[PDB]
Amino acid sequence: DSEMCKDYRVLPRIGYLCPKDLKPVCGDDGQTYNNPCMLCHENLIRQTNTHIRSTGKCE
Repeated sequence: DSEMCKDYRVLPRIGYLCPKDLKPVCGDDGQTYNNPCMLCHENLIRQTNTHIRSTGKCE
């Protein structure tokens, strides 16, 4: 969850760092992010501090 973004960093050459395990998470904003770390990634561009609503893709 954003709790991981509480202390993360992203540069032009480093970019974002996420695991290779694909884990579908649900977004509390009514959205879904394939990989969990990819959630903070889409949050880095939106900058809305989205958190995981539930494990797995939203249903």
